[PDB]
Order: sequence, then structure tokens, then C-alpha cells
Amino acid sequence: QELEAYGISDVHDIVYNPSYDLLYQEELDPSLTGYERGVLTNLGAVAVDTGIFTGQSPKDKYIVRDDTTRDTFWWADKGKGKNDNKPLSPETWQHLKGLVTRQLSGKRLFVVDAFCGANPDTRLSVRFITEVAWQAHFVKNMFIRPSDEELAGFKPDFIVMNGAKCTNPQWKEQGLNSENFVAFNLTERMQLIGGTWYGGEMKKGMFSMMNYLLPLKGIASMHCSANVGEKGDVAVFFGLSGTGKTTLSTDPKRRLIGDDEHGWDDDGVFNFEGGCYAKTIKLSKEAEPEIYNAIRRDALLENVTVREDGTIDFDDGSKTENTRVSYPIYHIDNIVKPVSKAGHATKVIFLTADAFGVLPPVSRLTADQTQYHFLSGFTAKLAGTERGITEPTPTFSACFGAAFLSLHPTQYAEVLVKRMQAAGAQAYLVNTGWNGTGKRISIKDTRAIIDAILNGSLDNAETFTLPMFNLAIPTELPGVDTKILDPRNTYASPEQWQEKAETLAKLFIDNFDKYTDTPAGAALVAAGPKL
Ligand SMILES: Nc1ncnc2c1ncn2[C@@H]1O[C@H](COP(=O)(O)OP(=O)(O)OP(=O)(O)O)[C@@H](O)[C@H]1O
Ligand SMILES: [Mn+2]
Ligand SMILES: [Mn+2]
Repeated sequence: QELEAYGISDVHDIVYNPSYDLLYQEELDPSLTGYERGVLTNLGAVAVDTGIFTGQSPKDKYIVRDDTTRDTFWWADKGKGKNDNKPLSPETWQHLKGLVTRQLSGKRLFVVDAFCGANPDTRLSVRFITEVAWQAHFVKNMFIRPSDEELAGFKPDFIVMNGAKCTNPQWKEQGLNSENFVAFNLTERMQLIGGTWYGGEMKKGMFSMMNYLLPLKGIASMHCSANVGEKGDVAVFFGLSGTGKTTLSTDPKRRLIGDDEHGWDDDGVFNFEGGCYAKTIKLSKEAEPEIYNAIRRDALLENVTVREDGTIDFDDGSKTENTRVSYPIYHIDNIVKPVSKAGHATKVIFLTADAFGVLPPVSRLTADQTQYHFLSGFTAKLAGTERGITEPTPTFSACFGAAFLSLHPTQYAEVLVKRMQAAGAQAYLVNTGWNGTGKRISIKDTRAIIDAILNGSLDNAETFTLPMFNLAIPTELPGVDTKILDPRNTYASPEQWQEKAETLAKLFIDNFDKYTDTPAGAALVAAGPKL
């Protein structure tokens, strides 16, 4: 009846609000075939393969262009910086909606109702529809699980229909990138998924919608982790994928607010999600004990290698480097509860994994440097590794998450700065990546830096200015190996560091030029690196 209103017909079996026990038994059903199948690991958690897609597909992301979105969305084709917000006609949207609704017609469907956003005043009431048990599990893990009371009066104001099993044969004619699609309609308030089974598309899809609606009513919407000390002091950690937001916010000395998506309104910082989505490549029990410990029944492992005897080879990246596990946030012992939110952040930390080996492990940023490095959104990676090559490859992703921005970067920078100023927050840049050794800084050294930021040690330290990037760096910090604080010390000579710094400075300078078409942007150039 109600499923019909969405266009899904002849649904025989409806599993509304599936329990964790039911999801466990659905995933291990021995008659499942293909990518629906789960296998039980010795840690008690079920592991699945997500299919050919093992990460987001930005090239398949489309947003319907209509009178509601025309003048507010950050469109990929309106010459305002590179992004993945590709415009979609309403007519083609109706075609994709027919593909997905027909695929889900005549099937057994899982329907998960959940919240995106910790606060009733700004949260989305999302209804997720799928025919794959582990997809419903993923959304039960990653979104906010309502109370029985909230379920009774649940009134969806966004529908996500996951049609991973269907594809679009009309895509060439329609000007699309492939037979797969991840599409959003703000008029009908719906997300459609076709071709990719990857659960991340639903998580980041609703993130992108929050990123669109929250700043339009004065609320920051942020790609960050967040935690809070006993005294109520809040830290947020920005950064691109793989830079350490989840690894480093899971800190037994802090209460976890969230690991990936947060808003910032008049009362403080608040988590969007009900779970965490940790990377498991090379996962070390000794280095990341709380994340490791979260891997138990009700956690959902993705694309890991599971041996015949049920043990996991966390080292094996053969399916993908992006091996993951999701778990409800209460699989972490020390968290904020029952509501994932706290006060205003006073520490704002930009994580970056600098494969060029130039940036210092830690530096406290000026106000202009904060805006400069927020708009720049830099990280890099050794792309040549499988070829035995050191191909440092830069990524500049505005606000440390341009793939999920629905508005222009400046709109996120503006509201972040307003929130920071009102709170007297301070910002820091942390290289969680490489130095002159050609190896990453150890997790142990990085946690000690984060400690030094949070407890005021770094603020009381004697500092000097790193040349070129003009970053204030400490001579020493409690519990941190002193040699690494100056990035020049791990090369044969400061001159060898300088050669790489000049290379990276020019990358930053070229990237930043697109923000200088305003007076404020051009004024920020002086805060960036100077040859
Ligand atoms: N010094 C370090 N600091 C943080 N992480 C490190 C360090 N050295 C290695 N790592 C590894 O880098 C990865 C950090 O990934 P993490 O899951 O924290 O990324 P993220 O910022 O949460 O990304 P996403 O937004 O995609 O979820 C982990 O695999 C971690 O084990
Ligand atoms: Mn993460
Ligand atoms: Mn993320």
C-alpha cells in the first residue's frame, strides 16, 4: 500500500526494521549466492564482499537540476571549481526511478527507518529500502536508530531506494557516465542507487544532503571526527579519506562524539551518524585496540580476506585497499551517550597525509592560514607503490571533503569561521603521513601529538617558523620524539627537504588560484606557502 505510493508494486514479504539477530541469520543463510553472501569470522563478525564497487563512484553521481536546486547547488558545469554534482534532467530522473522501483517490485524488501542528525530540529527522517540484507545492516549500523516511540510516529522526509541489482541500458543516450547511477532529487527528496552495491553510497549520499540543507540555515556541516574531554572541551578533526579521523578520534582519554560527519549549530557540535566506518587494511590490534575490539557480532566487515579456518588476513589488499568494518557507535566503550553531541569545539585539527614528506608533524595555524588550508584541503599518496615507485600524487579537495559538498566551498568556510570565532577556537595542521624517512610517522607519535594539542602543551611550547610554509612548529613536546618535529631533520640535509617543499608549494599556489576571484580569496594568498 504505502510502498506502492513510492511506485514499488507487488511486494510480498516486507521486513520492516529488521533486528540485528535477523540480519545475522539472513547474511549467513547457506543458500545465498554471489555478493549477498556473508561468512562468519573467528571474531564473531560477519564479512561480505561489496561487489565490483569497493568505494564511492563519484563519476556516477547526479543531482536533479530543477527550480529548487538551480540557484543554490554547486553544479559541476557552472564553472565554479571541479566537483561531482553533475546536473540531471527531471525526465531522466523518472527513467531511473522506474528502473529502481521495478527492480524492487516483486521482491522481499528490507525497510530501515533511521535518522541523519543527532538533533530533532535539523535531522532527516530517512527511509531506506533494499533487497540485500547486508545493505540494510549497513544502514542500521551507520544511521541513528530510532526509539520505539520515534518509530510509531515516523514521518519520512527523505527516501533512499537501493537498486544495486539493476542497471541503466539507456545511459549513453542520456549523457551519463556508465550504466550505474547514484542520483538525488531534492524536489521529491529521494536518492536512487543502481549498479553499485557499495553501502557507502547511502552514507555519503545522506551526508551530501545534510551538507546542502544545514549551511543554508546557518549550521556548519563538516567532514570531521569529534571527541570531548572530561572538562567538556571539544575537538574536531578534519581530513580527507585515510588521513586519520577515525583512527585518531578513537582515543581512550576522550569520549567519542563521532568519527566522520558532524554539524555545528548554536548549541555545539553534533554527530550525524549512529555508527563508525573504520578502515581495516593492515589493522593492528596493538596500535588500534578499540577499533579492533569493536569487530564482533553486529559489526559488518567488507572485502577483507577470510581464510578457510575463519581467521581474517587484515594485511591482504587483494580485493581492495578500502577494506572496512562498520559497527554501531556503542561498540566503542568511551562515547558520548545517549545523544552524540557536545558543546562548541575549541580545538580544530586539520589532518593531512603528506606523501611528499614536507609538512611538519604538527603546527598551530594563524586565522588566515586556517581559512587557506581549509579551502585548499590537501592530502597526497604514494601512487606508484605497486610499481615500486614513489609517485607522490596530490589531492586538493576543498574543505577536506569536496566530493560531498553540495554548496560552494566558501559557504562552508564562512559558517565554520563564524562558529570558530564565537567559541574562540584554535586550529592546527597535523601531518599523519610521510617524512624524509620514506615511511609514515607512527600512530604512537601521532597520538602523542594529538595529546599535546588537546592538553595545551603545544600552545605553551616555544616555537619557531618553518620556512616557505611559514608554520609555527614546536622545538619539543612532551612524549613526542623530538627529532621528527622539524621535517628537515629526516633528510640528509635541509636542502633536500627544500627541494620537495618548493615542489609542493607550487602545487598549493596553483590550486589556490581559483579562490582569488574575490578580495578575501586574493588576500588569503599571503597566508599560503611563499616560494
Ligand atoms: N600516524 C598515523 N596516524 C593515523 N593513521 C595512520 C598513521 N599511520 C598509519 N595510519 C593508518 O592510516 C589509516 C587512517 O584511516 P582512517 O580510517 O583514520 O581515515 P579517515 O580519515 O577516517 O578516512 P574516511 O573519511 O575515508 O573514513 C588507517 O589505516 C591507519 O591504520
Ligand atoms: Mn573514517
Ligand atoms: Mn569520510
